[PDB]
Amino acid sequence: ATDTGGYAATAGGNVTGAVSKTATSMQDIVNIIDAARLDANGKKVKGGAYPLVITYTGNEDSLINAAAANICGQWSKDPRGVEIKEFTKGITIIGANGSSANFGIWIKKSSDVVVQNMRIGYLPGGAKDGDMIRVDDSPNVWVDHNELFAANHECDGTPDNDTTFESAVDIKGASNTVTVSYNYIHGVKKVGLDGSSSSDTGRNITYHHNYYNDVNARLPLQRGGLVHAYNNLYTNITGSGLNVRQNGQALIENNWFEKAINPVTSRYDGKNFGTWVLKGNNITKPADFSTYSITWTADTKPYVNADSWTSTGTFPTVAYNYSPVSAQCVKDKLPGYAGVGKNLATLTSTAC
Repeated sequence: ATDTGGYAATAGGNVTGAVSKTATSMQDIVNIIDAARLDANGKKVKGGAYPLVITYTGNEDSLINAAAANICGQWSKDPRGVEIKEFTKGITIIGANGSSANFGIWIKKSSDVVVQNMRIGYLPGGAKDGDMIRVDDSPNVWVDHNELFAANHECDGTPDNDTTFESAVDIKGASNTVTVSYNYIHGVKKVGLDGSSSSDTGRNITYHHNYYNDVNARLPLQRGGLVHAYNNLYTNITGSGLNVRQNGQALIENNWFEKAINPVTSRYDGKNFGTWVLKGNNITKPADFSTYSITWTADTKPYVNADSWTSTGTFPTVAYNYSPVSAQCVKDKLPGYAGVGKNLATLTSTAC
Protein backbone atom coordinates (compact mmCIF):
# COMPACT_ATOMS: atom_id res chain seq x y z
CA ALA A 1 0.00 0.00 0.00
CA THR A 2 1.16 3.57 -0.64
CA ASP A 3 -1.07 5.13 2.02
CA THR A 4 0.94 6.96 4.64
CA GLY A 5 -1.93 8.96 6.15
CA GLY A 6 -0.46 12.07 4.56
CA TYR A 7 0.74 13.68 1.35
CA ALA A 8 3.53 11.16 0.75
CA ALA A 9 2.31 8.19 -1.26
CA THR A 10 5.00 5.53 -1.07
CA ALA A 11 5.82 1.95 -0.16
CA GLY A 12 9.54 2.73 -0.26
CA GLY A 13 11.43 -0.47 -0.93
CA ASN A 14 8.53 -2.83 -0.16
CA VAL A 15 7.75 -3.36 -3.80
CA THR A 16 8.00 -6.15 -6.37
CA GLY A 17 11.56 -7.37 -6.85
CA ALA A 18 12.83 -5.79 -3.65
CA VAL A 19 16.05 -7.19 -2.27
CA SER A 20 16.28 -7.42 1.50
CA LYS A 21 19.63 -6.93 3.20
CA THR A 22 20.69 -6.70 6.83
CA ALA A 23 22.96 -3.90 7.98
CA THR A 24 24.82 -4.32 11.26
CA SER A 25 26.47 -0.93 11.16
CA MET A 26 26.43 2.45 9.46
CA GLN A 27 29.12 1.24 7.05
CA ASP A 28 27.06 -1.79 6.03
CA ILE A 29 24.24 0.57 5.05
CA VAL A 30 26.64 2.60 2.93
CA ASN A 31 27.97 -0.51 1.21
CA ILE A 32 24.50 -2.01 0.65
CA ILE A 33 23.22 1.11 -1.14
CA ASP A 34 26.38 1.29 -3.25
CA ALA A 35 25.98 -2.29 -4.37
CA ALA A 36 22.30 -1.60 -5.09
CA ARG A 37 23.36 0.70 -7.89
CA LEU A 38 24.98 -2.04 -9.99
CA ASP A 39 23.18 -4.04 -12.67
CA ALA A 40 23.88 -7.72 -13.49
CA ASN A 41 26.99 -6.76 -15.49
CA GLY A 42 28.52 -4.57 -12.78
CA LYS A 43 27.56 -1.33 -14.53
CA LYS A 44 25.94 1.44 -12.47
CA VAL A 45 22.26 2.16 -13.04
CA LYS A 46 21.08 5.74 -12.61
CA GLY A 47 18.66 5.95 -9.68
CA GLY A 48 19.61 2.46 -8.51
CA ALA A 49 19.43 -0.99 -10.09
CA TYR A 50 16.84 -2.55 -7.74
CA PRO A 51 14.51 -1.70 -4.77
CA LEU A 52 15.84 -2.26 -1.25
CA VAL A 53 14.63 -3.12 2.23
CA ILE A 54 17.50 -2.62 4.63
CA THR A 55 16.96 -3.93 8.12
CA TYR A 56 19.39 -2.19 10.47
CA THR A 57 20.37 -4.35 13.43
CA GLY A 58 23.20 -2.21 14.73
CA ASN A 59 23.31 -0.73 18.22
CA GLU A 60 25.28 2.34 19.27
CA ASP A 61 23.96 2.86 22.77
CA SER A 62 27.51 3.24 24.04
CA LEU A 63 27.99 6.31 21.83
CA ILE A 64 24.58 7.73 22.75
CA ASN A 65 25.10 7.16 26.50
CA ALA A 66 28.57 8.65 26.44
CA ALA A 67 27.22 11.69 24.58
CA ALA A 68 24.27 12.13 26.96
CA ALA A 69 26.80 12.38 29.82
CA ASN A 70 28.83 15.06 28.01
CA ILE A 71 26.30 17.05 25.98
CA CYS A 72 28.59 19.99 25.24
CA GLY A 73 31.31 17.87 23.67
CA GLN A 74 29.22 16.84 20.68
CA TRP A 75 28.98 19.91 18.46
CA SER A 76 32.69 19.98 17.63
CA LYS A 77 33.02 16.30 16.64
CA ASP A 78 32.74 15.10 13.05
CA PRO A 79 29.14 14.69 11.89
CA ARG A 80 28.08 11.11 11.06
CA GLY A 81 25.42 10.20 8.56
CA VAL A 82 24.36 7.93 5.72
CA GLU A 83 23.69 9.85 2.53
CA ILE A 84 20.95 8.51 0.27
CA LYS A 85 21.62 10.49 -2.87
CA GLU A 86 19.81 10.03 -6.19
CA PHE A 87 18.33 6.66 -5.37
CA THR A 88 14.86 6.40 -6.86
CA LYS A 89 14.06 2.66 -7.19
CA GLY A 90 12.50 2.69 -3.74
CA ILE A 91 14.14 2.10 -0.41
CA THR A 92 13.09 1.41 3.16
CA ILE A 93 15.37 1.50 6.20
CA ILE A 94 13.75 -0.26 9.15
CA GLY A 95 15.52 -0.59 12.44
CA ALA A 96 15.28 -3.89 14.28
CA ASN A 97 13.76 -3.63 17.73
CA GLY A 98 16.62 -2.81 20.06
CA SER A 99 18.73 -1.17 17.37
CA SER A 100 20.09 2.36 17.77
CA ALA A 101 22.13 4.85 15.78
CA ASN A 102 24.38 7.78 16.70
CA PHE A 103 24.36 8.86 13.04
CA GLY A 104 21.81 10.55 10.77
CA ILE A 105 20.10 9.75 7.48
CA TRP A 106 20.52 12.42 4.83
CA ILE A 107 18.20 12.07 1.85
CA LYS A 108 19.16 14.08 -1.21
CA LYS A 109 17.45 14.17 -4.60
CA SER A 110 15.86 10.76 -4.03
CA SER A 111 12.26 9.52 -4.11
CA ASP A 112 10.28 6.81 -2.39
CA VAL A 113 12.26 6.51 0.81
CA VAL A 114 10.78 5.18 4.04
CA VAL A 115 12.64 5.46 7.35
CA GLN A 116 11.05 3.49 10.19
CA ASN A 117 11.71 2.19 13.67
CA MET A 118 15.09 3.97 14.03
CA ARG A 119 16.25 5.26 17.43
CA ILE A 120 18.60 8.15 16.66
CA GLY A 121 19.98 10.42 19.36
CA TYR A 122 22.68 12.81 20.56
CA LEU A 123 24.37 13.05 17.15
CA PRO A 124 27.85 14.63 17.02
CA GLY A 125 28.55 17.53 14.67
CA GLY A 126 25.92 20.14 15.43
CA ALA A 127 28.32 22.81 14.13
CA LYS A 128 28.62 21.02 10.78
CA ASP A 129 25.07 19.99 9.76
CA GLY A 130 24.81 16.89 11.91
CA ASP A 131 21.05 16.49 11.35
CA MET A 132 19.25 13.37 12.49
CA ILE A 133 17.08 13.26 9.38
CA ARG A 134 17.30 15.56 6.37
CA VAL A 135 14.95 15.46 3.37
CA ASP A 136 16.30 17.56 0.53
CA ASP A 137 14.82 17.76 -2.99
CA SER A 138 13.17 14.45 -2.20
CA PRO A 139 9.44 13.84 -2.83
CA ASN A 140 7.46 10.88 -1.53
CA VAL A 141 9.45 10.37 1.61
CA TRP A 142 7.85 8.82 4.70
CA VAL A 143 9.49 9.29 8.12
CA ASP A 144 7.51 7.01 10.39
CA HIS A 145 7.75 5.50 13.87
CA ASN A 146 11.22 6.79 14.90
CA GLU A 147 12.57 8.20 18.15
CA LEU A 148 14.61 11.37 17.58
CA PHE A 149 16.22 12.90 20.68
CA ALA A 150 19.03 14.90 22.24
CA ALA A 151 19.04 17.59 24.91
CA ASN A 152 16.85 20.71 24.64
CA HIS A 153 19.83 22.78 25.67
CA GLU A 154 22.30 25.23 24.17
CA CYS A 155 25.89 25.11 25.40
CA ASP A 156 28.01 28.23 25.71
CA GLY A 157 30.45 29.17 23.01
CA THR A 158 28.91 27.16 20.21
CA PRO A 159 29.18 28.87 16.78
CA ASP A 160 26.04 31.00 16.29
CA ASN A 161 24.76 29.84 19.70
CA ASP A 162 22.50 27.43 17.81
CA THR A 163 24.74 24.45 17.04
CA THR A 164 24.83 22.29 20.20
CA PHE A 165 22.78 19.75 18.23
CA GLU A 166 21.23 19.98 14.79
CA SER A 167 17.66 19.31 13.63
CA ALA A 168 15.50 16.24 14.03
CA VAL A 169 13.70 16.37 10.65
CA ASP A 170 14.62 19.18 8.24
CA ILE A 171 12.68 19.27 4.96
CA LYS A 172 13.80 21.53 2.15
CA GLY A 173 14.00 21.99 -1.58
CA ALA A 174 11.67 20.14 -3.88
CA SER A 175 10.63 17.55 -1.32
CA ASN A 176 7.13 18.09 -2.69
CA THR A 177 5.29 15.46 -0.70
CA VAL A 178 6.38 14.29 2.73
CA THR A 179 4.69 12.48 5.62
CA VAL A 180 6.19 12.59 9.11
CA SER A 181 4.20 10.31 11.41
CA TYR A 182 4.34 8.44 14.72
CA ASN A 183 7.67 9.85 15.78
CA TYR A 184 8.67 10.41 19.38
CA ILE A 185 10.75 13.59 19.26
CA HIS A 186 12.09 14.73 22.61
CA GLY A 187 14.87 16.93 23.93
CA VAL A 188 15.38 18.73 20.64
CA LYS A 189 15.93 22.45 20.39
CA LYS A 190 15.22 22.87 16.65
CA VAL A 191 12.85 20.20 15.50
CA GLY A 192 12.69 20.85 11.81
CA LEU A 193 12.16 23.38 9.13
CA ASP A 194 9.99 23.19 6.03
CA GLY A 195 11.86 25.38 3.57
CA SER A 196 15.41 26.51 4.24
CA SER A 197 14.82 30.14 3.29
CA SER A 198 12.24 32.73 2.21
CA SER A 199 12.57 31.69 -1.39
CA ASP A 200 12.39 27.99 -0.54
CA THR A 201 8.59 28.04 -0.34
CA GLY A 202 6.23 25.22 -1.29
CA ARG A 203 5.69 21.53 -0.56
CA ASN A 204 2.81 19.63 0.98
CA ILE A 205 3.79 18.09 4.31
CA THR A 206 1.70 16.08 6.79
CA TYR A 207 2.69 15.70 10.45
CA HIS A 208 0.45 13.18 12.17
CA HIS A 209 0.52 11.17 15.36
CA ASN A 210 3.82 12.61 16.55
CA TYR A 211 4.62 12.92 20.21
CA TYR A 212 6.73 16.02 20.88
CA ASN A 213 8.11 16.49 24.39
CA ASP A 214 10.56 19.10 25.62
CA VAL A 215 11.33 20.85 22.37
CA ASN A 216 12.13 24.48 21.80
CA ALA A 217 10.87 25.40 18.30
CA ARG A 218 10.01 24.59 14.66
CA LEU A 219 7.14 22.10 14.69
CA PRO A 220 7.64 22.98 11.83
CA LEU A 221 9.01 26.36 10.79
CA GLN A 222 6.91 26.43 7.61
CA ARG A 223 7.73 28.50 4.57
CA GLY A 224 4.83 28.55 2.15
CA GLY A 225 3.03 25.50 0.85
CA LEU A 226 0.61 23.48 2.93
CA VAL A 227 1.02 21.67 6.22
CA HIS A 228 -1.54 19.32 7.67
CA ALA A 229 -0.82 18.63 11.32
CA TYR A 230 -3.30 16.24 12.95
CA ASN A 231 -3.41 14.02 16.02
CA ASN A 232 -0.04 15.22 17.38
CA LEU A 233 0.67 15.47 21.10
CA TYR A 234 2.45 18.76 21.83
CA THR A 235 3.80 18.99 25.35
CA ASN A 236 6.49 21.13 26.89
CA ILE A 237 7.20 23.43 23.99
CA THR A 238 9.72 25.93 25.33
CA GLY A 239 9.84 28.47 22.47
CA SER A 240 7.22 28.32 19.70
CA GLY A 241 5.33 25.57 17.91
CA LEU A 242 4.04 25.78 14.37
CA ASN A 243 5.44 28.96 12.87
CA VAL A 244 3.47 29.49 9.65
CA ARG A 245 5.38 31.82 7.38
CA GLN A 246 5.72 33.19 3.87
CA ASN A 247 2.01 32.81 3.25
CA GLY A 248 1.96 29.10 4.00
CA GLN A 249 -1.37 27.50 4.88
CA ALA A 250 -1.83 25.09 7.73
CA LEU A 251 -4.72 22.88 8.83
CA ILE A 252 -4.30 22.16 12.53
CA GLU A 253 -6.77 19.56 13.66
CA ASN A 254 -7.48 17.29 16.60
CA ASN A 255 -4.14 17.86 18.30
CA TRP A 256 -3.45 18.18 22.00
CA PHE A 257 -1.36 21.14 23.20
CA GLU A 258 -0.09 21.49 26.75
CA LYS A 259 2.60 23.47 28.52
CA ALA A 260 3.40 25.31 25.33
CA ILE A 261 4.63 28.82 24.60
CA ASN A 262 3.43 30.31 21.30
CA PRO A 263 2.00 26.98 20.09
CA VAL A 264 0.72 28.46 16.78
CA THR A 265 2.32 31.69 15.54
CA SER A 266 3.76 33.52 12.53
CA ARG A 267 6.92 35.33 13.52
CA TYR A 268 10.44 36.44 12.60
CA ASP A 269 9.81 37.83 9.13
CA GLY A 270 7.65 40.81 10.08
CA LYS A 271 5.52 40.19 6.99
CA ASN A 272 3.78 37.70 4.67
CA PHE A 273 2.07 35.97 7.56
CA GLY A 274 0.73 32.52 6.93
CA THR A 275 -2.73 31.22 7.81
CA TRP A 276 -4.19 28.46 9.92
CA VAL A 277 -7.47 26.57 10.15
CA LEU A 278 -8.00 25.42 13.72
CA LYS A 279 -10.37 22.55 14.50
CA GLY A 280 -10.89 19.76 17.00
CA ASN A 281 -7.89 20.52 19.18
CA ASN A 282 -8.07 20.27 22.97
CA ILE A 283 -7.97 24.07 22.94
CA THR A 284 -11.22 25.44 21.51
CA LYS A 285 -11.19 29.00 22.82
CA PRO A 286 -8.88 31.37 24.76
CA ALA A 287 -10.48 30.25 28.03
CA ASP A 288 -8.54 27.03 27.59
CA PHE A 289 -5.13 28.63 27.64
CA SER A 290 -5.08 28.69 31.43
CA THR A 291 -6.37 25.09 31.65
CA TYR A 292 -3.57 23.72 29.49
CA SER A 293 -0.82 26.20 30.45
CA ILE A 294 -0.53 27.91 27.06
CA THR A 295 1.40 31.18 27.16
CA TRP A 296 2.10 33.78 24.48
CA THR A 297 4.91 36.25 23.89
CA ALA A 298 5.38 39.09 21.47
CA ASP A 299 8.22 39.51 19.03
CA THR A 300 10.36 42.49 18.15
CA LYS A 301 9.00 42.47 14.58
CA PRO A 302 5.34 42.39 13.47
CA TYR A 303 3.93 38.95 14.19
CA VAL A 304 0.61 37.16 14.51
CA ASN A 305 -0.21 34.74 17.36
CA ALA A 306 -3.28 32.55 17.43
CA ASP A 307 -4.11 34.06 20.83
CA SER A 308 -7.72 34.53 19.71
CA TRP A 309 -7.67 30.86 18.70
CA THR A 310 -9.58 31.51 15.49
CA SER A 311 -8.97 30.40 11.89
CA THR A 312 -7.16 33.12 9.94
CA GLY A 313 -7.45 31.66 6.45
CA THR A 314 -8.59 28.65 4.44
CA PHE A 315 -7.19 25.22 3.48
CA PRO A 316 -7.68 23.22 0.22
CA THR A 317 -9.45 19.86 0.20
CA VAL A 318 -7.20 17.33 1.93
CA ALA A 319 -6.38 15.10 -1.04
CA TYR A 320 -5.65 11.93 0.93
CA ASN A 321 -7.80 9.72 3.13
CA TYR A 322 -7.27 9.83 6.89
CA SER A 323 -9.45 9.29 9.95
CA PRO A 324 -8.44 11.41 12.95
CA VAL A 325 -8.97 10.20 16.45
CA SER A 326 -10.07 12.72 19.11
CA ALA A 327 -7.59 15.03 20.83
CA GLN A 328 -8.43 13.34 24.13
CA CYS A 329 -7.65 9.97 22.64
CA VAL A 330 -4.24 11.14 21.45
CA LYS A 331 -3.51 12.53 24.89
CA ASP A 332 -4.46 9.23 26.46
CA LYS A 333 -3.10 6.76 23.93
CA LEU A 334 -0.53 8.31 21.58
CA PRO A 335 2.50 7.67 23.82
CA GLY A 336 2.01 3.91 23.28
CA TYR A 337 1.97 4.06 19.49
CA ALA A 338 4.63 6.65 18.67
CA GLY A 339 8.27 5.73 18.63
CA VAL A 340 10.36 2.60 18.19
CA GLY A 341 9.37 -0.91 19.27
CA LYS A 342 5.62 -0.35 18.79
CA ASN A 343 5.68 -2.64 15.78
CA LEU A 344 4.62 0.24 13.58
CA ALA A 345 1.29 0.29 15.43
CA THR A 346 -1.29 2.90 14.48
CA LEU A 347 -3.90 4.58 16.71
CA THR A 348 -7.44 3.89 15.56
CA SER A 349 -10.79 4.98 16.93
CA THR A 350 -11.34 1.39 18.12
CA ALA A 351 -8.48 1.88 20.59
CA CYS A 352 -9.94 5.03 22.08
